[PDB]
Amino acid sequence: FIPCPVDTSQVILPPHLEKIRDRLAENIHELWGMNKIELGWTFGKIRDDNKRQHPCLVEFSKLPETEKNYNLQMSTETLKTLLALGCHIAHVNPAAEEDLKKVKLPKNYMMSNGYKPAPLDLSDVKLLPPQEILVDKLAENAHNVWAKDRIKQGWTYGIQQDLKNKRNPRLVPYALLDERTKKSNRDSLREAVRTFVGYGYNIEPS
Repeated sequence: FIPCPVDTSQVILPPHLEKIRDRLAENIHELWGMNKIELGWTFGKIRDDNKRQHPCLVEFSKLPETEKNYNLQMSTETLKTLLALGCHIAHVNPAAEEDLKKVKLPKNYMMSNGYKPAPLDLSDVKLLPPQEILVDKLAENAHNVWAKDRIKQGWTYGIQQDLKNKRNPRLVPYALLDERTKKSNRDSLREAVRTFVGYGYNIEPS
């Protein structure tokens, strides 16, 4: 009895948002790597879950084509969702990108491949109240997107136990979701909106 997500099928990403979509996908990967490393994950030729090695702890260009199409897609779907909800996105700050800097991480983050994540320094960016509302909307809708896929793939609500045989206790309406599970992907969609403001774009609600 989970809601339906918003329709982004007939939404075409306007070519003036192609660049910023590539920026978000780049930073999404940088944030992913930093978080993995801070959980102790190292690089390995192949991913071992006991050894905490992963092949994707690598520079973005060298990322396999399968993953880049998943990074760019999730970023493209974020933008497509913003358009469908009634938001208007415009570039209002050519100057602002020049004021953008990547964080310099210490040496312990660098791996054997020589890759060191360099995420954007978005601490100075502070969101506006209606923008912070918009981050909740994208979070709730990303959930309905995710739940729609898993249900189509044959997943059901399972009790608090999580079962590989296609049962997940997170398959509940969003209002019923645990507050701890909300923050994980809500903090990830909050940095995405900061990237837009950071590159000088303005996300105006409806």
